[PDB]
Amino acid sequence: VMLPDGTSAYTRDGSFQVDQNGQLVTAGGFQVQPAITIPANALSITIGRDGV
Amino acid sequence: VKVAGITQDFTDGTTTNTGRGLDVAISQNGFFRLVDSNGSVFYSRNGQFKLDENRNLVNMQGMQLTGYPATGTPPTIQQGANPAPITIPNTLMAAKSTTTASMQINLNSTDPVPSKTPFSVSDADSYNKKGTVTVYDSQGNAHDMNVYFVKTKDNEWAVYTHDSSDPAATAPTTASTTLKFNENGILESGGTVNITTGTINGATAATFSLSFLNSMQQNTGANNIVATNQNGYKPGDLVSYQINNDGTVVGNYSNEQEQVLGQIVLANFANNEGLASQGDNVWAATQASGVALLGTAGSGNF
Amino acid sequence: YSNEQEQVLGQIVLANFANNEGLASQGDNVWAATQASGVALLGTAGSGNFGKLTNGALEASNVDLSKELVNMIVAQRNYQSNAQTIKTQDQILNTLVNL
Amino acid sequence: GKLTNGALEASNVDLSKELVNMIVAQRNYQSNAQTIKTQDQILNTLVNL
Amino acid sequence: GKLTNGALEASNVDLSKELVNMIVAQRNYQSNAQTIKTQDQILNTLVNL
Amino acid sequence: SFSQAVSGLNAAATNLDVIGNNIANSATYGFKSGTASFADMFAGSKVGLG
Amino acid sequence: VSVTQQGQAAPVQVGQLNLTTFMNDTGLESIGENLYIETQSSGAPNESTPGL
Repeated sequence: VMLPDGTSAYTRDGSFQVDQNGQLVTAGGFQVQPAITIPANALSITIGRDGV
Repeated sequence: VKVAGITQDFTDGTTTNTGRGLDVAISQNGFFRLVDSNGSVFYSRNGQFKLDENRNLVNMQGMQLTGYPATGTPPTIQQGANPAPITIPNTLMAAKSTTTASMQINLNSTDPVPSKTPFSVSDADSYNKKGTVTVYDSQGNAHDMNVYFVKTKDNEWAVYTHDSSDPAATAPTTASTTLKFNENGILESGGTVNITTGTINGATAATFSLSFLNSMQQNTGANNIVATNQNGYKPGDLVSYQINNDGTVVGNYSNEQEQVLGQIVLANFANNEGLASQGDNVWAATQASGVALLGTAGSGNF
Repeated sequence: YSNEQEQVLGQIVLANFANNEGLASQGDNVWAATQASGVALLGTAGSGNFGKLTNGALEASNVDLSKELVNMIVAQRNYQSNAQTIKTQDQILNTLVNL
Repeated sequence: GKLTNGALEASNVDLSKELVNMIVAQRNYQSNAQTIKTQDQILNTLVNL
Repeated sequence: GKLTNGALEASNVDLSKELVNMIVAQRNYQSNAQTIKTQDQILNTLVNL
Repeated sequence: SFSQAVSGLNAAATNLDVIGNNIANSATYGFKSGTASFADMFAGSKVGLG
Repeated sequence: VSVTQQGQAAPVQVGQLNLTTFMNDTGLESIGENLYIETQSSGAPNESTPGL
């Protein structure tokens, strides 16, 4: 997770949301380091055993 | 431990066949758009809709429903207009004069020329076919326009104009329209005719263009009219209103005329669980929710 | 009449409201117009917004016991479920009292 | 109206209409009894907490 | 009123009316007993200190 | 925290009263069936109030 | 506030019931009987209709 100051933290609890701009962020306003951008007009999000 | 903010699951519920006419449900993501008296805009998912003393689509608590306004003559939906309150007026519509009348007539190539050379309006054999066309004026009067087919020679038809609703109408004798078909009976040209009725009750006569397009004289045994259309309607009265699957509100009248009074707009947020609940089951847009991102109920993932 | 004569003593009026669900119930099977219900807007049964009548006939109660009994079971369970929330709210407070 | 000696009026009743209405009446009478039973249980849980 | 020879009159007591009235009466009594039960515990807590 | 539980009972009691009215009012020729409708309340945020 | 009367067929608008809002509600001085009186810490009230 990319902290607001600029460094990187690590978390274990996974419960994510979406910001107003479409980035996948955790509860609290912190974004994910790979910066997965969920596009608009989306029906559903699917995640397999891998990270895809 | 600190409470890190609650969240709401926005999975779709189960639809129930309540009945009624003023109740709708959304099978996927989408929120109805609501406004208060103060002008602020709220979003909700309540299907319960009712009218009020002002004949407006209002929720059960008293918030007006907003949607695409219907404007024009004839009124039509606009997808480039700002959201506006949806209203079913009780005002009666006025008559609209017929302007474009088109018919399709199938003629017989094996039809011999009628024996009587001079045209007659009081004898059926004088004309090959008779064609009654109802035309409405700007007052509502019905003009019983009669069109007569007469075949004079090979691959040639004489079309005349006659009106029955006018007691002062003059019996036609001369040729008003000449129709020539192709080698195979396909219509080529001369199918557009300007026909004007006669004034009655001090109302101006109805001027319209008569079309015989898509007509063939190939042998079909007997003359048969397969189509007849016009664009005039007498004044009507409000009877019933129905909501279709597209969100449009259509009111039925006496003359079976459909009048579109608007369609329901659906707003989809770029991110759910960012809406702040306000009193009853409505939500107000804020940060962590994005723009309204409006759209129609048909496509656009709504 | 006894002499092959027909007389008319009037016609029954019908009432349509611009907005239903505003007719406040008044004791017996009658309704009273008020706000959010529109004007009386009297009319005639002939044509328009008013339907046709039928001599020597009556309408049912539009109430079906099949749809009401099943809702009674659902409504009862929701009440008992709420009665569990208040009961567990007393015990959770009772533990905090003695402590 | 005119009379008729040696004639008498019937009871102007229909056995078929009354028999079928009997079945409907009984079910309605049992249906309300369910409301009483429901009201009994719904109040029993509250008094006993 | 007029009399009648060879007849008797019932008790004009309807079982259905009385039986349902017993159900509501019983629940009224139990509700009253709760106040005594509440009044006992509220007083028991105070004396125990 | 009885405010939410108390408000829940009133809704269910009202819902059962209307249902009891409809079943009792059967066979009444000039009668229209009724139905209740609820609506949640939110005073502030993050918590419900019944 | 409106009153439903017997022979008018419509409610009569008796009057308007506004309310006053302060910008320092915690600064009000409290007296008995659930009454607050305006003080110096609390600002001058500005009466308004509900919803505005």
